[PDB]
Formats: sequence, structure tokens, C-alpha cells
Amino acid sequence: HMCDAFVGTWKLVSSENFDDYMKEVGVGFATRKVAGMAKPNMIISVNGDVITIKSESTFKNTEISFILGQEFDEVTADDRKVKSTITLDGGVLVHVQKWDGKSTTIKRKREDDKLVVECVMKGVTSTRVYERA
Ligand SMILES: O=C(O)[C@H]1[C@H]2C[C@H]2CN1C(=O)Cc1ccsc1
Repeated sequence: HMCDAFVGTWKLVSSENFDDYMKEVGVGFATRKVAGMAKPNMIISVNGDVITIKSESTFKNTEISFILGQEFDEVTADDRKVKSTITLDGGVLVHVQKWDGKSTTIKRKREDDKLVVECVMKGVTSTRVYERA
């Protein structure tokens, strides 16, 4: 029942500062422009201890499956090869990505009927709001 309130299909309804977040992470111009237009569907499911998070969009489809606290390999939508660990901290899913001596954290939170995604790289934060599809 660990992530019951996250489970479901969610659609992006608003974004703030995502272009700047992508710049901070290292994404190049053309990818930022195409990726920034996307309105992904985020689909979260749980089977036993395995959580799956899919992102589906016209830009790229991604899927990750993981156990909380157990590191895994991820290829991000912008083609970074990262080492990721996702934990639950006070009801927030905290996703840390490490690569090339850098780090970024993506937090996913249930707030009212929304799922709020906050992405941070050094001083740069982006907030992405999702609603039920
Ligand atoms: O899933 C989302 O809303 C946002 C936010 C969680 C981060 C990554 N993300 C994406 O969309 C995927 C992406 C696009 C270009 S680089 C990476």
C-alpha cells in the first residue's frame, strides 16, 4: 500500500522553469525545444515491492521499474546514462540521478488531487503539475 496515492495515469497540465532545468542538466538546444513541447502521460503502478513509472509522450517514452532504496541504471529521455535511487521520504518519492560527478533530484508529491513533480539541479528548480488522466 506504500504508494497507493501515486498509482494511476496522470497528464501534465502545467510547467515552470523546465527549459532552465534542462539547460542546467546539460540538454542541448534542439532536444530542449522538442522535449519542452511534450505533454507526457506519467503512469505509475505497483506490483508487490516493484514500482513502475512510465512517461509517454510524442518526444520519448521511458519506463523505469525499481525497488525503493535499491540503485538501478536509467537512460533518461535526454539520453543521460545515470545511476538512480528512489526512496520514499515522508510520503514523497525522492529520485536521485548520478552521472559524470553530477546529481539531480526529482521529487514527486501528492497535493490535493494533483501530483506535483519538482526537479532540482544545483540552484535551478522546475515544477511540473500533473492531474488524473
Ligand atoms: O516527467 C517530467 O515531467 C519531467 C521531469 C521529471 C523530469 C524529467 N521529465 C521529463 O519530462 C523527461 C525529460 C525531458 C527532457 S529531459 C528529461
